[PDB]
Amino acid sequence: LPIGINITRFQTLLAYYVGYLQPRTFLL
Amino acid sequence: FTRGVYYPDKVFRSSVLHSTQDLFLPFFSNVTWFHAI
Amino acid sequence: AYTNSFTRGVYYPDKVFRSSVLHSTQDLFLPFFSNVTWFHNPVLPFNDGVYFASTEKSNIIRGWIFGTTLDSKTQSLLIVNNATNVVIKVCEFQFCNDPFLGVNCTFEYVSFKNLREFVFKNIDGYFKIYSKHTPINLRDLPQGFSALEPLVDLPIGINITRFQTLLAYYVGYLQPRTFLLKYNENGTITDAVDCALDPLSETKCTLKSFTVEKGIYQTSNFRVQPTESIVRFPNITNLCPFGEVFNATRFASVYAWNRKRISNCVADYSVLYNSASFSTFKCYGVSPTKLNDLCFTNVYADSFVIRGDEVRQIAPGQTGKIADYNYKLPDDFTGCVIAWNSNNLDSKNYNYLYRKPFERDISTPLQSYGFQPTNGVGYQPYRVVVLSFELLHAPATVCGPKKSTNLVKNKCVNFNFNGLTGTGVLTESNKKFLPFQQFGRDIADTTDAVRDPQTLEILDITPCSFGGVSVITPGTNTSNQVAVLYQDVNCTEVNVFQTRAGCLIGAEHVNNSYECDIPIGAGIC
Amino acid sequence: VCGPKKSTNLVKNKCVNFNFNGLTGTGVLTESNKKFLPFQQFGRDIADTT
Amino acid sequence: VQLVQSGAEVKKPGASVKVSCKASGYPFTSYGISWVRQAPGQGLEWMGWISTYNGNTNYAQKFQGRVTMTTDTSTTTGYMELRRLRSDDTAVYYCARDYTRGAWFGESLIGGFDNWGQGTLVT
Amino acid sequence: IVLTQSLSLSPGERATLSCRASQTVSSTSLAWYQQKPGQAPRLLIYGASSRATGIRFSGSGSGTDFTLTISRLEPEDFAVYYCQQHDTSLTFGGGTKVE
Amino acid sequence: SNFGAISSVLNDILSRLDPPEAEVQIDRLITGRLQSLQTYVTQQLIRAA
Amino acid sequence: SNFGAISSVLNDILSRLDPPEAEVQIDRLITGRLQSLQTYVTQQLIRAA
Ligand SMILES: *[C@@H]1O[C@H](CO[C@@H]2O[C@@H](C)[C@@H](O)[C@@H](O)[C@@H]2O)[C@@H](O[C@@H]2O[C@H](CO)[C@@H](O[C@@H]3O[C@H](CO[C@H]4O[C@H](CO)[C@@H](O)[C@H](O)[C@@H]4O)[C@@H](O)[C@H](O[C@H]4O[C@H](CO)[C@@H](O)[C@H](O)[C@@H]4O)[C@@H]3O)[C@H](O)[C@H]2NC(C)=O)[C@H](O)[C@H]1NC(C)=O
Ligand SMILES: *[C@@H]1O[C@H](CO)[C@@H](O)[C@H](O)[C@H]1NC(C)=O
Ligand SMILES: *[C@@H]1O[C@H](CO)[C@@H](O)[C@H](O)[C@H]1NC(C)=O
Ligand SMILES: *[C@@H]1O[C@H](CO)[C@@H](O)[C@H](O)[C@H]1NC(C)=O
Ligand SMILES: *[C@@H]1O[C@H](CO)[C@@H](O)[C@H](O)[C@H]1NC(C)=O
Ligand SMILES: *[C@@H]1O[C@H](CO)[C@@H](O)[C@H](O)[C@H]1NC(C)=O
Ligand SMILES: *[C@@H]1O[C@H](CO)[C@@H](O)[C@H](O)[C@H]1NC(C)=O
Ligand SMILES: *[C@@H]1O[C@H](CO)[C@@H](O)[C@H](O)[C@H]1NC(C)=O
Ligand SMILES: *[C@@H]1O[C@H](CO)[C@@H](O)[C@H](O)[C@H]1NC(C)=O
Ligand SMILES: *[C@@H]1O[C@H](CO)[C@@H](O)[C@H](O)[C@H]1NC(C)=O
Ligand SMILES: *[C@@H]1O[C@H](CO)[C@@H](O)[C@H](O)[C@H]1NC(C)=O
Repeated sequence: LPIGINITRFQTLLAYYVGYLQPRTFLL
Repeated sequence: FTRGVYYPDKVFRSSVLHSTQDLFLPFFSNVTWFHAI
Repeated sequence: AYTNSFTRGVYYPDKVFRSSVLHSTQDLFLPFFSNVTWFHNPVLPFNDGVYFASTEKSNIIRGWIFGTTLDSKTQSLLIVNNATNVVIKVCEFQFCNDPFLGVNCTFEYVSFKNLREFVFKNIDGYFKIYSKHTPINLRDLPQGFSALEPLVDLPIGINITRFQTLLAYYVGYLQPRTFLLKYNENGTITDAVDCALDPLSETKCTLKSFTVEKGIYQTSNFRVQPTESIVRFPNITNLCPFGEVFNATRFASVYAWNRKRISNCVADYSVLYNSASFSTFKCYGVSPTKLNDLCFTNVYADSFVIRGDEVRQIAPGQTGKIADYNYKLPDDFTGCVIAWNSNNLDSKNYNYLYRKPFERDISTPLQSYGFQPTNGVGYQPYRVVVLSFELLHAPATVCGPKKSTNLVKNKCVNFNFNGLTGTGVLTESNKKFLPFQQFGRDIADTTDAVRDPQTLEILDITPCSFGGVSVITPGTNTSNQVAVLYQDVNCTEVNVFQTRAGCLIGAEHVNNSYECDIPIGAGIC
Repeated sequence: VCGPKKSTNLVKNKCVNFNFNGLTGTGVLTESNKKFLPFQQFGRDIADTT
Repeated sequence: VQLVQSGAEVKKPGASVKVSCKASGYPFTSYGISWVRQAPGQGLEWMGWISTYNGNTNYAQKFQGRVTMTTDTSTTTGYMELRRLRSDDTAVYYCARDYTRGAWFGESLIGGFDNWGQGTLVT
Repeated sequence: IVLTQSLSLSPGERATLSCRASQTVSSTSLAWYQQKPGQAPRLLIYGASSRATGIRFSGSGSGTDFTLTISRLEPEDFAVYYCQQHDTSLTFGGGTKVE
Repeated sequence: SNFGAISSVLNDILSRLDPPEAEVQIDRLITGRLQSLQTYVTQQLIRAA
Repeated sequence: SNFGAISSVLNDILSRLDPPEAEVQIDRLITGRLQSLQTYVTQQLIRAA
């Protein structure tokens, strides 16, 4: 989506799991 | 565990070991569990 | 009527003395054994330069005319020897329908039994004349070798596309081929090798020697050339609404720029590029004239109004009130920034407000631009449209106005798939692409296979067959016969013998074994 | 229509900075035994050297 | 570029008329179709504008609820259906190529109605 | 918005036609049309002053007061001219006849 | 590898840019690729010894 | 060595220039230093032989 919108927080709407992404190297 | 991987781009590759870097979920990371009861 | 030029048409390429040396040079020379037209007043093409030769009994040929229209419309070069005086003029001449001799000007100069050879070429406005005179006793040109020397250099600055001969003679054309020229002790050219005549000449030029020793030598690289050209874009019939971006009644302020998505269309960028209404048209990751050959996954048009002095901020690597707080571009930005003066459209006007890449923060701190019709240029409003281009990586949707063609399989073609280009053979693949994948890549980062934009099929791209070319030479001391080995290719791609090392042409296969002399490889000599 | 580029006298058997038409360099000028053709202004050694 | 319309028709009050328009010489998708009415002795009235790209249609208040506009891009045509006709509607109905509003975005443009058809007379 | 328009002149004379708006206009949304008797209207001016392709004709103005002028009338200019405003919905004036 | 070029693909540079700039982007690839061949050949000659 | 750069010291380039200009000065040092390592390694391999 071409949003141009700042996202700092989010909310889940109704089990679920939340983790965070990091700029790491992977061999695929 | 080993979840967190996605296709880094939209280019077809096969029979290859490819090194990439991006915002991926680290392996064996600590993720918060939100139940639904 | 046509004749064999043999080994004539060589001239001293410059004014440099060389002796006891074999010198390799590339210039406009008559190719050896070329096809030259034999004449007994036609107008002939000049092309890249003309080889002219005449045979005489009684001075029938008097001169030449070189130029374009040759009809009092522009300047032309007239070279005529009338009885005893050679006259050279470059006036805007009116010539006869069929000029012959009986029994505004920028330059003027005034000075079978025989063969008179000439070279006429025109480089960077300078008309160069080389010649050689020699007695003959001969229906054709005599066979033999000599080089022609420079006599005249005319600084005329005139385009020559055609010429005519004024009254037997022969006309050939010069080509940019490489020759090995043999210079003797006295600085003259005594022999020559045409490096593009045959495989033995290639060997002689490669080894820089007129006499070549027995053995196998690599001289070139053979490649199968494309025979067709394939243009593949999705057959979209929707004209792309750039007019709705550039001809809009209302533009957004810079603090709150309007991002319009452009998709599912044929993007004609010739209107935007050629239009003189724009004050600037600057592209960063692409050329403004290549936009019609390319195809993008998306095009985004960011539409807004800014003050003239700040037009320079709409670029990558910039800082300033807009670049930092209102409209920021990436440093690796790909797209084109198009802008024009809107003083007669927007000015009256304080309704234009201002304060990461493509972040649009409209939280309300803001000031207005005082746009008035009587201010200076730096204070006049400008309408800015930034066209951000998403390059092919996934199926493209916004393509230029290219006419598509049919696709030819199992042949070498020059292809274009949504801006993806190269040369190769297109065949059916056994690959399974995901819905968002248009093409794949090999380890070399080259394209492995592509998805046809009109038909949902996947084709493999196989590079056109090629390999080293080696010439098998018994040694020119015994024989001028050679055999040619095309390495690692099929004989159907190139007295023919197919072996593991490649396709050997010209050598006779013999079942008897022999001690090895000139090796080919894989057990074959 | 070009101006009169000026010349100087030529000095032999000494190390000089020379300029012959469009060709320049440093070296010692001595009489040669090289039979240049009527249209040849400059000569070369094997490795493209004046 | 040329626009062509249907011939004249006569209708009784309460009847409906379907006025067709065909066009050529340009890509259809990029321009909308404007319908303009002109009763004898009167000036021009805007009736509505339809996008040939997405079907979005704007109407003048005077005709809202009475006129339905549609397009067919496969034949390069547009149609205007006028329901519940009155004697007050005797007029020439013109079809014009419209560049005053974007076919794709619906926004106002700097332009006008350049190429007009001959006008269909409906009594 | 409502437009009001407000011609007996010989060929060769300069003509001025005008229209007034009940409300101001963006200016760039002003267009002028020419309708010959028996024919559909054609676009002459758009963008207040810009000349349409294929069109002595010139437009100008601001606010609520705009004009269309012809530097020299021709026999083919004897048509009804219309003032069109399209920034906020669309409207036309009554039209001005030139003889 | 890019070697400082906008793109690792030669055809992409040629399709996107005109010669005034395309030649610059190409020269960057030529230096890098020529250097890669020189490195390869040197290693092959030493290994061959 | 500068290798054409404004400074032989990488930290002095970074403290003086923003990326759009710093990258150019750094590339000059990278080419020189990378070339130096290639020269060093080639010499070590031949000497090792
Ligand atoms: C923004 O809108 C501009 C105006 O658009 C026009 O007016 C509006 C109200 C609508 O009616 C709209 O449909 C009209 O197009 C638009 O400017 C226009 O751009 C086109 C190009 O796409 C121009 O067409 C070319 O005209 C030249 C001749 O120009 C001369 O004569 C005219 C006479 O009226 C003068 O006004 C001019 O100043 C010049 O003196 C033709 O030679 C040319 O034909 C050749 O090129 C085409 C390809 O483009 C080939 O197919 C042909 O075979 C020829 O090789 C075109 O016909 C148009 O004249 C121009 N109009 C005006 C008033 O400037 C602008 O481009 C729009 N911006 C964007 C981004 O779309
Ligand atoms: C020149 O080409 C023609 C065919 O166009 C051929 O018949 C003729 O023999 C050729 N002449 C020479 C000298 O190759
Ligand atoms: C040759 O023609 C020139 C004019 O172009 C004339 O001046 C000259 O005298 C002529 N010479 C002879 C020998 O006829
Ligand atoms: C010479 O060229 C000028 C244009 O520079 C032209 O006006 C004149 O008529 C030409 N004269 C002749 C004799 O063609
Ligand atoms: C020769 O042709 C070129 C175009 O290819 C043109 O620019 C140049 O002015 C022409 N020169 C003459 C003397 O006609
Ligand atoms: C060079 O010229 C002389 C005459 O001055 C002649 O005797 C000699 O044979 C010539 N040599 C060559 C290689 O042509
Ligand atoms: C191309 O035309 C065919 C009909 O001949 C149609 O089915 C197909 O969807 C079209 N492709 C595109 C991209 O519009
Ligand atoms: C997003 O909001 C945070 C505050 O929660 C702010 O620190 C950050 O700079 C903002 N990002 C952008 C791009 O505006
Ligand atoms: C090979 O060269 C010599 C001269 O070195 C010559 O005498 C001999 O005849 C040549 N061989 C053949 C087969 O001509
Ligand atoms: C060469 O082409 C022939 C004919 O198609 C084929 O039978 C043969 O297997 C091919 N050989 C190679 C090595 O491709
Ligand atoms: C070699 O012998 C085979 C029979 O075993 C025959 O078919 C083939 O043609 C022979 N080749 C030559 C060059 O005589």
